Amino acid sequence: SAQSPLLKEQIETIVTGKKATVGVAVWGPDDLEPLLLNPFEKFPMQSVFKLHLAMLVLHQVDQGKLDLNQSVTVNRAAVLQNTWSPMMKDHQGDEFTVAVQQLLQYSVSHSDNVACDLLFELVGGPQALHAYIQSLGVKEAAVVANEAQMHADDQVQYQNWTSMKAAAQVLQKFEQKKQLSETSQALLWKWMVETTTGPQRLKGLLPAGTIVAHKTGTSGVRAGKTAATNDAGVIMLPDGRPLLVAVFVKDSAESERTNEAIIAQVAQAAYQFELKKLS
Ligand SMILES: *C(=O)N1C[C@H](NOS(=O)(=O)O)CC[C@H]1C(N)=O
Repeated sequence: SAQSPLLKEQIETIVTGKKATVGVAVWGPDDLEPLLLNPFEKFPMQSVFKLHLAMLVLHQVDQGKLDLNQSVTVNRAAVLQNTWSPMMKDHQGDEFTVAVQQLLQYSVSHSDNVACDLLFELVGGPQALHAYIQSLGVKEAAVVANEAQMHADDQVQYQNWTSMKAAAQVLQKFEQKKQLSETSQALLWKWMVETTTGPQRLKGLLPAGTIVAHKTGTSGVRAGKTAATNDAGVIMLPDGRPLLVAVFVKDSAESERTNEAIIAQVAQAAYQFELKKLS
């Protein structure tokens, strides 16, 4: 039993009248196709594309071009300034090197902007990641900018975009374990499960302790609007099977609490739809 009528209707009451454009992808483990909402919109990804980036970094690790214990120079003055980076507060000193593995964990789990931009340097920039996304057979998405360019120009975020179909496909290609070695896959799943970002988004209305591998993303506000409040992830159902849910709240005039509640409510509806199929 795939996407069926009261699921699409619960989603209907969650977004109708909200001053935002809400992208939705729901792919339960018995669905041939994802349920999509606003499938024709281009949703700015913000931090969500650190998942795509990590998959490319770990695929180049799997191909030997890089190594997880390979060191990278982090210079406090050289890197992207005045930005979100737990790495530049965790580590003291004017210059230090960290392993690619810690760059990955910082970018994926802590959504770190400096670590993310250093991984862009090692793989060949946004154009490397744009080619990789296409190489997975995902067409309706684009990546042209890094974190530094997005911080420099707030309109540039709209060109690092994905469609809801493309959001489902990357979540599926991550979840299905076929794009990466077993060691690389297992690190990415760990980083996506162990994040403490966005607790009120996909995890917000799920029972405590529900395993959710997910990547958040959020823009800043401008003139009382938030261009993007996103969360994309894999919910582990009680039988161990995956439920893929992505929600992208675009150009919202609602409060942050409402934007996250929208994400949470969709994830809950998809979740409870799957729970009644079992015990
Ligand atoms: C990611 O979108 N960002 C990095 C950082 N983490 O926020 S997140 O949990 O929504 O991913 C702060 C905001 C944002 C950015 N400006 O880069």
